[PDB]
Amino acid sequence: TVYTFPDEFKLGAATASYQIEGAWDENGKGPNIWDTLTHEHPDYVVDGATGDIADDSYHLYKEDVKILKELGAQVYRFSISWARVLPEGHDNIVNQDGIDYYNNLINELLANGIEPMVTMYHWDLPQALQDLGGWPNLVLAKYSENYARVLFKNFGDRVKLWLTFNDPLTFMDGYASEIGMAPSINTPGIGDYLAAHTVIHAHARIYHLYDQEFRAEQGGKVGISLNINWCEPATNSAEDRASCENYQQFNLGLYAHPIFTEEGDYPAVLKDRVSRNSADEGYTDSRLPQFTAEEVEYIRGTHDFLGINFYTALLGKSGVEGYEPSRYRDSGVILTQDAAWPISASSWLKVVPWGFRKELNWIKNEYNNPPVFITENGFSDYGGLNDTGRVHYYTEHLKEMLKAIHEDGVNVIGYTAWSLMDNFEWLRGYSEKFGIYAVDFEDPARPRIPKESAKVLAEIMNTRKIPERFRD
Ligand SMILES: OC[C@H]1O[C@@H](OCCN2CCN(CCCN3c4ccccc4C=Cc4ccccc43)CC2)[C@H](O)[C@@H](O)[C@@H]1O
Ligand SMILES: C1=Cc2ccccc2Nc2ccccc21
Ligand SMILES: [Cl-]
Ligand SMILES: [Cl-]
Ligand code: NA
Repeated sequence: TVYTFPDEFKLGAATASYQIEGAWDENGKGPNIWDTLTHEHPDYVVDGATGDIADDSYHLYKEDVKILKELGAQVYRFSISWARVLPEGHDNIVNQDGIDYYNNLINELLANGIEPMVTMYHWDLPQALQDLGGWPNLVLAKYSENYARVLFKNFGDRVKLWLTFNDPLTFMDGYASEIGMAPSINTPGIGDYLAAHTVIHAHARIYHLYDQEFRAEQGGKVGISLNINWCEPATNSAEDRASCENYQQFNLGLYAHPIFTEEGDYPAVLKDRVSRNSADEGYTDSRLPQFTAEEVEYIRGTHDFLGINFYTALLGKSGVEGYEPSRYRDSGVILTQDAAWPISASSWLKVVPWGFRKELNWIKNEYNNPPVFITENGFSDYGGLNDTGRVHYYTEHLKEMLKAIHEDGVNVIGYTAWSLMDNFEWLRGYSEKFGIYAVDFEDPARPRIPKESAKVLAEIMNTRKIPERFRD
């Protein structure tokens, strides 16, 4: 039983637009902040790589569907490129080519028995909106509503699973470093919090829009995908446990407390630590923006499920470190990783499968067991088809998730592996491989070929259980 997926549980794979599509300026698509980063700052990216072509999924989407069908995916999670649909960011111009592309992909999926799950925003802000300041500028919340209206109107007759945002915890960091994630702006501890505030407002507007203009007719579900690492106390002390709770609240709670709790608002520890630090540093005003009571009420409850992106764990101990100002410093935890944990091709990603179970329990207890869809989980190597590390990563994480479901009563409702194929890995370019299908980026045809992990995942999806040879 503990090794069998619940009957209604949905299994599949995931991608993101800038990581796979290419066709960056084709057929009316406008420029986004990743076009800007990779074109103007190739020194920020391994090998000076760009997403100009990537997997060429703009042209090769039928090949993506073919491999999803081979895999036996029930659901395909992909994102829509805002600037492909609204090249100016604002909703004055709708690019028919973009509408046609996503309709073509959606229709191809449905014709092959695969359910689309659509992420509205996976990091590729139109440059015209970044030029207003991007996410720190609250005017983007209304622009995001207008973008979502276009998506619901055009695609919502066939798409019933939506994520507003993918991982704002990471993309807010684009406002916390001059050399980091797009748009690579150095306002740590100030502009990143403003970005979060706008994103939360935007999410809430999109959810209310769906309620008001679309839900009765379309009958779908709207969530948000949040990334979170497990944070294990470095020692069993109360003080180290406190630091791990700080981590959860500063990383997951930042977004989930306003939306998924009955109280709403930011977590108290976030408000209080930033208020105190801001006062101590001489600011008249806290660096953390505030919600009014009306806004707290508007934002809370804006969810039909919680998307979780889970990759790894950290150790947390009591203390403070980091630059002043920064969210890491504000969070009041000292973070490390255990040298004993298996490594990957990514410095940040260690293999800690039991952390996944711990995290799912933390979520269950904090948010009253919301339906959880695992929207990303995966592993990096530098290449190769005999990807035993990736196979072990998946089988262990799926086992731990299944224990969370069956032994712990966590309401996990689906899982999409990250990623369907090797793709443009942001600042890491093509140097880190997260796919279950390999892609030859030196071959203009970009063939997708299955790794051992794709074969094992196909076996899991077909049999609906963990094969015996991978059990404890
Ligand atoms: O990357 C795979 C997938 O990630 C996913 O983000 C979700 C996963 N992202 C979240 C953002 N994350 C940043 C991690 C910070 N990182 C460092 C920060 C600053 C300096 C140096 C560092 C080096 C090592 C570190 C060690 C310990 C902690 C943090 C470290 C990369 C993984 C994403 O949604 C997919 O699009 C993507 O393909
Ligand atoms: C991020 C900020 C830090 C600031 C100050 C002390 C320790 C830090 N932790 C880090 C270790 C390695 C890379 C980046 C880090
Ligand atoms: Cl201990
Ligand atoms: Cl066997
Ligand atoms: Na339209």
